[PDB]
Amino acid sequence: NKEMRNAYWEIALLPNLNNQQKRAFIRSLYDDPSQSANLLAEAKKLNDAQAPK
Amino acid sequence: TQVCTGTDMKLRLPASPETHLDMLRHLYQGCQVVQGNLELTYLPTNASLSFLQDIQEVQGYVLIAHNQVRQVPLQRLRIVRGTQLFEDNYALAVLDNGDPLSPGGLRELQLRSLTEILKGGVLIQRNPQLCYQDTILWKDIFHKNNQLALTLIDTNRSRACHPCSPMCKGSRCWGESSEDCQSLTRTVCAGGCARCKGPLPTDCCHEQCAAGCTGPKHSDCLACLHFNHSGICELHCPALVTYNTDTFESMPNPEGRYTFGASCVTACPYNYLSTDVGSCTLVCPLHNQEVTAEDGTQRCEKCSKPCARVCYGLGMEHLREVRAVTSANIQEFAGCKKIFGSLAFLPESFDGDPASNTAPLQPEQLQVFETLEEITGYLYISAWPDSLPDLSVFQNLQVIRGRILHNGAYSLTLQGLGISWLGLRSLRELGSGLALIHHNTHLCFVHTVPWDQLFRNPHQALLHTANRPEDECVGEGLACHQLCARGHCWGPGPTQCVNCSQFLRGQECVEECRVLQGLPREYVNARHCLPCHPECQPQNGSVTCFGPEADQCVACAHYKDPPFCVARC
Ligand SMILES: *[C@@H]1O[C@H](CO)[C@@H](O[C@@H]2O[C@H](CO)[C@@H](O)[C@H](O)[C@H]2NC(C)=O)[C@H](O)[C@H]1NC(C)=O
Ligand SMILES: *[C@@H]1O[C@H](CO)[C@@H](O)[C@H](O)[C@H]1NC(C)=O
Ligand SMILES: *[C@@H]1O[C@H](CO)[C@@H](O)[C@H](O)[C@H]1NC(C)=O
Repeated sequence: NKEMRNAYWEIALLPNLNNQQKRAFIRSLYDDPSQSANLLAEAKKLNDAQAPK
Repeated sequence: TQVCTGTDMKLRLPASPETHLDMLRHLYQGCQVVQGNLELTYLPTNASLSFLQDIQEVQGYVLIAHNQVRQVPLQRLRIVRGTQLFEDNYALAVLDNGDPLSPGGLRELQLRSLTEILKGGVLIQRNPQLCYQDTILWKDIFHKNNQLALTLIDTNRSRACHPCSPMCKGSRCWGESSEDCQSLTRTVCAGGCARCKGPLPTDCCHEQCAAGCTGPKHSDCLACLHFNHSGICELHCPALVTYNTDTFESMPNPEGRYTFGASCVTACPYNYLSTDVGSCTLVCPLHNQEVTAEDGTQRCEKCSKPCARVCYGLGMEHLREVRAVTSANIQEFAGCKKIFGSLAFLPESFDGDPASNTAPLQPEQLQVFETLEEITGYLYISAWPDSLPDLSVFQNLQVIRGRILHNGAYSLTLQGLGISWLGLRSLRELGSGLALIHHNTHLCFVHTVPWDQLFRNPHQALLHTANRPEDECVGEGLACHQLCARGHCWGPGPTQCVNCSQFLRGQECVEECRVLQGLPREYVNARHCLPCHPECQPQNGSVTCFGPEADQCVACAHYKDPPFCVARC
């Protein structure tokens, strides 16, 4: 249960994702919580890809 | 219910004009006694207002302002007590009812039953079509101590008035019709009488009567000056406890009553607290502590050890004056289970204020409320960080009591938000007050919430407009999960159901537990999947374990130290 609420905050706080992306991830998370690890990495990879340069 | 709470928005324009009329209807439908103020403002010309016809008493003041309608059906209104006054002056304020440059505007007041105003004055201004107000003898309606109440009365009109029916005692009426003659009650009495029904001495009302009567008994009053003890008007309610002289102890009075508004009462109504001092209140006094009875009843009682620290919300204690939740006060809620007061999130909450240098509140900071379970007041959200798709920070919030209401009307309000769902998945009660959810463009899952189940009295309702269209939400798969009983949920996926259809694994609603198959094997209990002990040996087609412990396995994966399974001997 704590697994979920962490992932939520994790995604919400990533500096380089815009809100739309953050929603997509959070939504998919709420749809299937077991994917939190997969979605979490997915979101971090894109966050780093969009890092300001 | 004969009793209802009024409002408190005065001349402010309605938050939701599309729902305003409907709101009023839910508020005053069949209501007879208005705890607080009866505010009737911005009513459009053809508006049906018959829901007001039962009202006899208004505790507060009456405000009839900025209306287009031609009449307000208040013929039964008998007494306004003036517990609060509009602008601390007026018990009755009739302002600005007339077209803003066939014609609209109030035409007659028609308050033919209005014979007692305990406290406060009268203000009647800028009503182009209004007649007969200059005609009324106000000092008769005013209570004896009220003679001097101030009375500011504009007369400019845009039409000539017909004369008061020849039938009227003076030439004094509340309108054209002959039913509309002001009945005089205080000024026309034999001897120094308070109130009377006629010129004769035996027509004088009882000392406890308020507007008038139909007989000399305290059972014959048109209103109670002090308290309504089951038809009888009285100075006090029969006290809760009697001292016995033949035993020198105080055994409770079986006749004991509680003072509710202006009526004596057996027990307090639903959302109210019962005090030692014998009253029903929405707040405990100093040194007094809120205690839930084993049933559900709430009570105030004296603290044995000086009362323990407690979280105060906006509108309370040192936050009495404070308008919103900000970076300056967010900490005061750190790990509170219960907030005595309310919470508001306004734009200024989220874009800070350099003038005070208060920093903009940061999304992560909202995590202090993750433990919150109860709010005694209200919850008002007109701004929410766009990076959060729902209100899950309030995931564990169970009750909003509504003992204090935003604008004296609303216990829960969400407007202009941009959240996609709610996520208030523990919310099971709105103690009192109306709910309002509107102008949230992306908001789904409003229809899927059983508002019905959350309310507690029949003057409550959910007003809503301008959210995300419902069939747009379904197109996007934003509806309740397969597994949510009766199709109620707070949002998307299987962690959002109100009641789960099959079984729960923690918070997640799931079809089958893992009894016969699945990585970590489970036993079942009260519809909850729970894990077999790590030392248990998984089974093919048969059951794996019968409970949490090591003695409950069907086989061990390591070593048996009877009756347990270990990794030891
Ligand atoms: C005081 O309370 C009594 C009883 O609680 C009120 O009497 C009720 O009045 C309503 C409408 O006015 C009737 O429909 C009920 O049938 C009455 N109930 C009973 C038990 O008689 C009474 O009107 C209240 N106010 C005053 C001034 O007496
Ligand atoms: C009802 O209100 C409308 C709109 O203001 C007005 O045009 C119309 O005359 C009214 N109808 C009746 C039947 O009174
Ligand atoms: C059950 O069968 C599986 C796979 O066919 C096997 O790996 C396992 O050893 C068996 N377990 C028991 C308790 O017989």
